[PDB]
Amino acid sequence: IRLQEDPDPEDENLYEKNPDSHGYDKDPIVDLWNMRVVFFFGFSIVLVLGSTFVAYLPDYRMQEWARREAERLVKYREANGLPLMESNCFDPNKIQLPE
Amino acid sequence: MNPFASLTLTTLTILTIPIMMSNSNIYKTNLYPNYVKTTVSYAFTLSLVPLLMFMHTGQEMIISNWHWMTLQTVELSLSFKMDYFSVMFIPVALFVTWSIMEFSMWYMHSDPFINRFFKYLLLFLITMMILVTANNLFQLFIGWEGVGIMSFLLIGWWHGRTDANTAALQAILYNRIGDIGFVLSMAWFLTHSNAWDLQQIFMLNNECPNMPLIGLLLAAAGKSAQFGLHPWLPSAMEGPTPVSALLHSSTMVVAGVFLLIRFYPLMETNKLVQTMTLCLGAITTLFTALCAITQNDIKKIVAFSTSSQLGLMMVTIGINQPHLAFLHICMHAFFKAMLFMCSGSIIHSLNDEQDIRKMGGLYKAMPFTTTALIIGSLALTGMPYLTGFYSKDLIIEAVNMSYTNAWALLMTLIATSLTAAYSTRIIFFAFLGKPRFPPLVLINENNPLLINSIKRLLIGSIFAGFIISNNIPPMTVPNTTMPLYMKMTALIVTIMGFMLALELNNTTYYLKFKYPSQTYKFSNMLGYYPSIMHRLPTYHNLSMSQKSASSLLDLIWLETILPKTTSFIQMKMSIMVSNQKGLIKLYFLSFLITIMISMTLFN
Amino acid sequence: PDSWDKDVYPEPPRRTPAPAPQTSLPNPVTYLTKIFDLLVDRPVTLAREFIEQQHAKNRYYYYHREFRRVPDITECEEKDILCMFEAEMQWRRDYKVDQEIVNIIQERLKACQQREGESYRQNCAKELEQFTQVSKAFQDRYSDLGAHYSARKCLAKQKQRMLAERKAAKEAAA
Amino acid sequence: MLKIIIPTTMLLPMTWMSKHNMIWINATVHSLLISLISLSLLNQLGENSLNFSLTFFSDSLSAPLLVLTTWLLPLMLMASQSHLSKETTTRKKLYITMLILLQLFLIMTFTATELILFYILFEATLVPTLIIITRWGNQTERLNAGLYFLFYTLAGSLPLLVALVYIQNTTGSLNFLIIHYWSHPLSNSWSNIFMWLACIMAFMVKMPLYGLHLWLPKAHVEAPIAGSMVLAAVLLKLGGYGMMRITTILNPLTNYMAYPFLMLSMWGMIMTSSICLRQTDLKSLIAYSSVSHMALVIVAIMIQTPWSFMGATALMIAHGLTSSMLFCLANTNYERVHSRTMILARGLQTLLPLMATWWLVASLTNLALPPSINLIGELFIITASFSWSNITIILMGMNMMITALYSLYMLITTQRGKYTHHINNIKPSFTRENALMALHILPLLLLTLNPKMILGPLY
Amino acid sequence: NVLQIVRDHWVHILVPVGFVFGCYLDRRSDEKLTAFRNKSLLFKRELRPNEEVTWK
Ligand SMILES: CCCCCCCCCCCCCCCCCC(=O)OC[C@H](COP(=O)([O-])OCC(O)COP(=O)([O-])OC[C@@H](COC(=O)CCCCCCCCCCCCCCCCC)OC(=O)CCCCCCCCCCCCCCCCC)OC(=O)CCCCCCCCCCCCCCCCC
Ligand SMILES: CCCCCCCCCCCCCCCCCC(=O)OC[C@H](COP(=O)([O-])OCC(O)COP(=O)([O-])OC[C@@H](COC(=O)CCCCCCCCCCCCCCCCC)OC(=O)CCCCCCCCCCCCCCCCC)OC(=O)CCCCCCCCCCCCCCCCC
Ligand SMILES: CCCCCCCCCCCCCCCCCC(=O)OC[C@H](COP(=O)([O-])OCC(O)COP(=O)([O-])OC[C@@H](COC(=O)CCCCCCCCCCCCCCCCC)OC(=O)CCCCCCCCCCCCCCCCC)OC(=O)CCCCCCCCCCCCCCCCC
Ligand SMILES: CCCCCCCCCCCCCCCCCC(=O)OC[C@H](COP(=O)([O-])OCC[N+](C)(C)C)OC(=O)CCCCCCCCCCCCCCCCC
Ligand SMILES: CCCCCCCCCCCCCCCCC[C@@H](O)O[C@H](CO[C@H](O)CCCCCCCCCCCCCCC)COP(=O)(O)OCC[N+](C)(C)C
Ligand SMILES: CCCCCCCC/C=C\CCCCCCCC(=O)OC[C@H](COP(=O)(O)OCCN)OC(=O)CCCCCCC/C=C/CCCCCCCC
Repeated sequence: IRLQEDPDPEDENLYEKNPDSHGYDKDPIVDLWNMRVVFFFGFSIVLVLGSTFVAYLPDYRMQEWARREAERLVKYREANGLPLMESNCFDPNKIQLPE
Repeated sequence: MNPFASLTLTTLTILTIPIMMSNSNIYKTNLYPNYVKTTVSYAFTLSLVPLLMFMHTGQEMIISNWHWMTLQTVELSLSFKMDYFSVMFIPVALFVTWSIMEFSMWYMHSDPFINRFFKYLLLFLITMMILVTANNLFQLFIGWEGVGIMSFLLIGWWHGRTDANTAALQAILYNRIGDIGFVLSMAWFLTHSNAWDLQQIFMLNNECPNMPLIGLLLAAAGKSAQFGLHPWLPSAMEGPTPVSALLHSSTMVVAGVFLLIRFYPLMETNKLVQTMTLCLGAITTLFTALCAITQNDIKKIVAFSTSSQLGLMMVTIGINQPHLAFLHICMHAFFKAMLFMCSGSIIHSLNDEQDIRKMGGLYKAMPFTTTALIIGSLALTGMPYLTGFYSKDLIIEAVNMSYTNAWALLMTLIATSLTAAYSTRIIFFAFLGKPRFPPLVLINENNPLLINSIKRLLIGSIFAGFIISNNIPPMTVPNTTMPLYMKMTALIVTIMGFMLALELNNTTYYLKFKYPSQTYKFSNMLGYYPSIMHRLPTYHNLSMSQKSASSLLDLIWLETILPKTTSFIQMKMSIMVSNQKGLIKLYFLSFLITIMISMTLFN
Repeated sequence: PDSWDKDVYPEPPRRTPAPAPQTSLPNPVTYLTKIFDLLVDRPVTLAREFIEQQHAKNRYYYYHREFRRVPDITECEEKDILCMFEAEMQWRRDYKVDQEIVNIIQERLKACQQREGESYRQNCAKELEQFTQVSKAFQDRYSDLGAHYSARKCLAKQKQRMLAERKAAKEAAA
Repeated sequence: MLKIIIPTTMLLPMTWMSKHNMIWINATVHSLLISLISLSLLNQLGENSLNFSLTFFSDSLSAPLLVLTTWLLPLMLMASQSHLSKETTTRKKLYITMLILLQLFLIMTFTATELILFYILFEATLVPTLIIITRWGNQTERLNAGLYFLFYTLAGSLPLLVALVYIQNTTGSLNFLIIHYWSHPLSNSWSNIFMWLACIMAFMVKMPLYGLHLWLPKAHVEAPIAGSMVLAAVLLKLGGYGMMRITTILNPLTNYMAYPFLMLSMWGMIMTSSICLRQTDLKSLIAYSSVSHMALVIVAIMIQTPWSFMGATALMIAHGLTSSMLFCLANTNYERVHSRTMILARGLQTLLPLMATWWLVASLTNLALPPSINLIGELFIITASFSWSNITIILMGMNMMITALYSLYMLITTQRGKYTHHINNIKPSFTRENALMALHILPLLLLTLNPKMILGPLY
Repeated sequence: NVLQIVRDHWVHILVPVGFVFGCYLDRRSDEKLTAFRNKSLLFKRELRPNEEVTWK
């Protein structure tokens, strides 16, 4: 041997001292409460509440607004015989091309 | 509202219900198999109702109930296509699944995870219904991959069996090449048509091109086990017999044929893809029947029969007859499911024996399964008024009377003869003659579950063809006028196959021994396709994956170019800089050189 | 139903033929429709009547947001960040509205295909030409701008199109 | 963003002031609360970004990445408390401090509105990661892995700093909004080519590009479980976020300069999948799978179309979740048998059934199974590549086949077959490990339910 | 006793008060960017009789 070194310790099993262990801590009470807070907060609060919050987020992306605007535009343009999609994005009168 | 949409969606939903209950005390009890079977029965009746509604006025609808997401100008929504194909195939699939679930309740009685088995069967049924009712390519792909992965899970039912695991992965590999074709088709359709839904695809593709249609053909070949991608279907006989009976043979392998049928407008528009489909189907049916006529494993014989019938369906699509292919799908579902159930009954009664060389005497030993298998084999070969006559006979008539490939027509006729041949082989080696099984006779087919399931699938194999054929609207012009010999072609070749196979089988009794022929070795060893093409390309791919990629490039050359060479150069320069003796004479001479250089070369 | 606008989403009048039975046999479809109406339609209609009664007691309204027009990128001076920002936002909103117009026309096309059924190739020719025109205009406007599209890039594309058209007109008039 | 930034800097003193047995409980609970608060950033706009102040802003690209970072912190705490039982209180608190510092740097990185502040934070993430690897890794090779990781990243990123200060001198600003509104075409010249190279090479090394990827197996295999989780799920995505952001100023030169990188990405995607097929180590298999998926994301960014960016965002989020889960599963196996070899422990389905279910679900998401967001992103990238050219479909299909092959190979090897006879210490799965897997996998399926939340700004 | 719980669980208010302080600083940052309040061409309107500013 080249050193005064400790032997490699045996692996510690959490189920030996505490058969009904959750794997969080050596102390039974701390282990139980760690399980409880993780399950409650994570699953209940974050999963359920965040999923329902995201489901009912207000329509700030303007999908339904854009659909209603498109319906108004289509109704007006087909009533008057105009093309449904304008051929140009901008006004050629406003655009000044080089000679 | 009319009850059409409500009843179709109700069938699908009540199919999904017992999966929700798979986390309850009922799932922990032994009533779960019966619960799932009862659910499938009720779904079958509720699906019968809209079939009657369609059979009266030809009512069809699409239901885009839920909008999923809008990719700018592309809208993906959850849509269902309740048309002729869906409303006819759903009741047939539910009927077959109900019978199979009862037979599995008897057959898997000693399985520790029979409840998981039934949950997996119901999940496969759900995915297959999604595939069939899907109205857009994305939902169709969901069902596609769902049935693929459920097939994977059910083939490897016994996880300790290395052969089962290899078979499962093999099925995944071949269906994944099919999925390559499917994704190519999806990308083309979106890019060139701005849609994944069948309505816009059909409206915009007045002439569909080779690239999307060949993508669809490749996907169908992969999913339906056509030639080149065939070996996974016979190898999928590792799973329990109910899995082979329901999933592969009857309802899942018809996925590719169903895909090609659903795109019959585009298929009509194109012609080269029609020729390719016809030729692929012809070679598939011939090759698989030829492999079947010499197998000694009953499940393998039935699996090759399934592949041959799928080849016949692909031939039918290639002659521009999509509705005949659908009719054959239904009839084949009936009698092939019954044949697999009878095979499973024989296997169970003989202590998990699957070798026809060890079966024998079962004609009198097992009366009801004998008569059921005889009726099924007659229906398979096209007895003049059973369920297989109303599809196979019309298919053969249409093939003979079309502007077809001569070689495809010849191969189709030879395959019909070989079908009669291997059906004869099964009957002759399993039921006729003296026994060959071990002396402890445990034969007992008197279970009401087995008898009732086979009985239900046996009535359909006799009368369902007549009923369905007479209740569907005429969707094709018939072949009213044709020569008498051409009219009787199917019967003549079927009887010739019966007679030749019977003579060859009777020759086995003679006290004469002869070594096998090259043709026998080719047919028995599956044409050597699994050997060569499961050892050579896999070996080369796995050798390249290590010798070239992992070792030569990652561990050797990519490491040498940047980090090893740079580190070596820096270490060498560090040694050069720091290797000094600390002699003031030396580095003051260096100072002198530096001063002279700075004075001269800097101006 | 007053839920949507029949002009925006048209449907042809529905011609349903009257039944003309020629048999003494009872109609299972009719019997099952009667059973369905008795067992399902009546309970669901009662439930909806109760819910709609509860809704009418708590009536409240929501409005559709109105955006006024602002000067566009053509009028905005070079590197005038505020006018450029307003013009870019307006162009983005117009891009969204155009996308939804194309979606409406596609919905018309799909519905007509399914409705006509076996004679869709002839009966849906009006919807196919309308979709062709709308899609061609939309493509010419926003075809190849890229992931980082902007009102300046679309203006450059339109200026290029105008130059090409002017050159073609000059060559034709030559 | 301060309502999310300050609670992290308050996680720090709370961690150092809590009792010796309450550190894990406090850190986990308040990390979950901060994740819930950060969920409010998903309410984005259709026109522009959320410009909180002069220093921070949020977008449809930043918000899912922030949510993923904040959600990943408590999972890392759970895995860490698994493997750090015998440590001293001070060293446990130092480990938690490194994790909190990394999260704070990542938050400010995704929300920084200037390219120079973004550079400072995205380079600041190196120190906690290097300390975690080279201090709490198990094997000898953690030191060499840390050296490789550090020097690859810095060699990539120093020319980026030079290019950024040059662009600030040239145009007057490095603000993302200003450089977006005042962008000009990049003419085809050698100077512009080397500017393009500086920027893109920084982020390609961070990605990594195939051929610049060896640091990734070295670091991901040799890091502790929390280090592996954050390296794969979030730190690989700094390259994608940076490449998406900085390509505003690199057009039209990106049309001509992307050929070498597209070729490297496609062929190396094939090559890394094939490597995965023949790996004797489980952690290395997961690392090379990460390389393949990031190659696909690089292809998406380089072809640079509205459909490719959405697929890139979806694939980045999905890969983060899936790879983190796979690393956690492999780590549970390692904590059983104390070896990373894949064929040592077999029959784990008949020894641990629920863990077999978790393995099945993680491997089903790793390969693109519809309708998972993994498949959604992969399919959008494939469609955009098909519009780019029609042989990209050939390469993409080959990659999908090989991905399914190696994923199911890993599942069958570890879980199926017969158990090793002499491994007699496979204790039943802990509630902590089961909950870790559930918290990895449920958000993925919910994201499948609502997919517009992870499709980026181009949606 | 009760004191020990406060002696031990006084660290559970740090993250909540950090959230509150961050919200306050967000409001302060917003109140310095009020140079175009009720001045954008798209959103400029008349003030209501009982309001001083359009947004805070
Ligand atoms: C096991 C089940 C779950 C399975 C999945 C599990 C995994 C996922 C979980 C969820 C994850 C996401 C979480 C999201 C949270 C937010 C929830 C949300 O947004 O919900 C959306 C949505 C709510 O929308 P909303 O915007 O809130 O309301 C819009 C309207 O205002 C509404 O209109 P209204 O004003 O008319 O309202 C009607 C009212 C009243 O309804 C009725 O009246 C209907 C019933 C009528 C009955 C009529 C008969 C009554 C009896 C007879 C009475 C008379 C006497 C007669 C006697 C006769 C005797 C014979 O009902 C409601 O309002 C119910 C709303 C939904 C409640 C449930 C929400 C649960 C959320 C829980 C979240 C928890 C966290 C999740 C994640 C956790 C981690 C996993 O709810 C649903 O979507 C629920 C289901 C919708 C109906 C059924 C649809 C069937 C579709 C069939 C398709 C078949 C396909 C088959 C394919 C496969 C086979 C091929
Ligand atoms: C590169 C070429 C590519 C060709 C592509 C096209 C392929 C077409 C295939 C056609 C069908 C071939 C059937 C035989 C192949 C398999 C042989 C085998 O191993 O069987 C064992 C297998 C029993 O297995 P096992 O009990 O284990 O026996 C083991 C023993 O060691 C016993 O083992 P073994 O090996 O000693 O027994 C075989 C032996 C005895 O088996 C037979 O003879 C089989 C029956 C042949 C019938 C041929 C037609 C006869 C006439 C039919 C009626 C039409 C004429 C007109 C009648 C009147 C009409 C009004 O036969 C031979 O050795 C001679 C060759 C057999 C045919 C070869 C066909 C060409 C491919 C090979 C070319 C090179 C061969 C070189 C020689 C071999 C190497 C040295 O046999 C059966 O189960 C019976 C199957 C054969 C009869 C099926 C029904 C008839 C088939 C269709 C005929 C045409 C009907 C009408 C069609 C429609 C017309 C419009
Ligand atoms: C505020 C919380 C912290 C936030 C940090 C943020 C950055 C701040 C930087 C400066 C921090 C101040 C200086 C702290 C020096 C601490 C030295 C020490 O002994 O620490 C252990 C000491 C307790 O242990 P001890 O009894 O002294 O026994 C020591 C024995 O060695 C025990 O025996 P042993 O053998 O078990 O211990 C061995 C251990 C002993 O080693 C140590 O303790 C050394 C700790 C690191 C050295 C200091 C580095 C300073 C330079 C700046 C970077 C710091 C980042 C990490 C900060 C760690 C803070 C402890 O060494 C090792 O295990 C070797 C590990 C080697 C790798 C890790 C060390 C380097 C980490 C830093 C590099 C990464 C920087 C990344 C770049 C970004 C920087 C922001 O911890 C403390 O006293 C905690 C300090 C903070 C207390 C709370 C203060 C706030 C109170 C509430 C305020 C409320 C405000 C109002 C709120 C509104 C509501 C009312
Ligand atoms: C009109 C202009 C020209 C059109 C050319 C059209 C070419 C069509 C054929 C392309 C085939 C490409 C290869 C894919 C497989 C066959 C697909 C197909 O259906 O082809 C049509 C052909 C038949 O179509 P065909 O030849 O009639 O094509 C139409 C011909 N013209 C143009 C005249 C109209 O299909 C078959 O014959 C089935 C063959 C299946 C082969 C499966 C692989 C086996 C390989 C064996 C050899 C190598 C050793 C083992 C390797 C095993 C595999 C790893
Ligand atoms: C025993 C179990 C058997 C299996 C059962 C499960 C399998 C069945 C799954 C299929 C059934 C799905 C049920 C669907 C019910 C409808 C609810 C759903 O559709 O709503 C979704 C809502 O989206 C979901 O909320 C998804 C939320 C995504 C998760 C949010 C994050 C959760 C916190 C965790 C952080 C993780 C961060 C990871 C990176 C971001 C989709 O949006 P939408 O239907 O139109 O909303 C309706 C409300 N409207 C009308 C007002 C609009
Ligand atoms: C398009 C993408 C590329 C398509 C071609 C890919 C060819 C190579 C595929 C990858 C190589 C496989 C790498 C490692 C996989 C593992 C190998 C393995 O598990 O073993 C083989 C495994 C099991 O072996 P068994 O024989 O069942 O053993 C029985 C036990 N007593 O089975 C397999 O996976 C064999 C797969 C071989 C692939 C070759 C098939 C290629 C066929 C392509 C023809 C296409 C024609 C389609 C017609 C289209 C009509 C338009």
